[PDB]
Amino acid sequence: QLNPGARVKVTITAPTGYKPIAGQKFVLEIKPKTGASTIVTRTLSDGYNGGVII
Amino acid sequence: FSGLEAAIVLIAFVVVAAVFSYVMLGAGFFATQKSQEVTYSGMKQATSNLILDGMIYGSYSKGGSGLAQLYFYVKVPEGGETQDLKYVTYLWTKENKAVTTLTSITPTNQQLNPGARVKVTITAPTGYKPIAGQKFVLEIKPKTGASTIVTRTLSDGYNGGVII
Amino acid sequence: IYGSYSKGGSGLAQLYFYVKVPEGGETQDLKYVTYLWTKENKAVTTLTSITPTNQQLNPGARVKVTITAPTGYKPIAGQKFVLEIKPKTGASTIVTRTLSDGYNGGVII
Repeated sequence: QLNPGARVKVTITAPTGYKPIAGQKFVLEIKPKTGASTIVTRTLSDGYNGGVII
Repeated sequence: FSGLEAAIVLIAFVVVAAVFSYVMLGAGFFATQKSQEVTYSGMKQATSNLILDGMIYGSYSKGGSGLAQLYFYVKVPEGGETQDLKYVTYLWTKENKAVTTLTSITPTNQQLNPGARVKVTITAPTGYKPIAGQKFVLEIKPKTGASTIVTRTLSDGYNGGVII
Repeated sequence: IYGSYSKGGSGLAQLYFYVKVPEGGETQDLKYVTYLWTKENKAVTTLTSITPTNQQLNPGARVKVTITAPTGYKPIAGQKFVLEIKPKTGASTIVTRTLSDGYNGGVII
């Protein structure tokens, strides 16, 4: 659980077919129970040996 | 007239409010999360720029058709974003001919970390090999970045080598 | 913006310019992009003959668009032309150029 005004490191592993590669955009919809649902779309620069997604 | 029924409605006013509230937040996060993406891409658009580094050398043949190979280093600014040459396209011209995009490049498949360089080798297509005194242009078009152009004219002279 | 040009011909014939989408942009359909054209303050005519007539661009990609100016509108050296690029659902550009009086062809500076 998260008390309000706290954070946690979420770690996602993409399923076998869905692992995105450099230059391929992915979307992640975060759906808390009883709450507004976000979405964060990113596209890996074609580049990106890893690390921060700008 | 009883407030009992007013309650029935008061639910409805609250519920549609909560639903609108619910969606507007969702509409809003997406608004924000979109507003973030364009910004990240926006900086990435400017900073992903790629650059020709230093002189443009070339191989040349008198008995051949002309300038054949062309050598120019290409780099990324130290503060730049990493690149993929696979997606960089090299447009070419010989003396106000039409354009043809250019097929045969040595680093066909490699990446550049920002603040690094590579020796690009262009071979001009059959008709477009420039000869001494004929200007050529080379537009270097990194994916997602400012596109350069380097125009040169071979001095009428030039058995080969550095293009001044 | 590059172009093919002919002295003995009427003038600038083909025109070549790459068109792209920003990396953060939305994908596009060139089938629905319309290219409006002008030769030296003539009226407008929308432009029919384009090489990529039917293809899409993923955002953060490009394509070589090839315009042929209609019979009357082929510009000649020293004559300015405008090209308005109008993607469906998006901000519409315009690129005005004037061929230097000169220009046997090639790149339009």
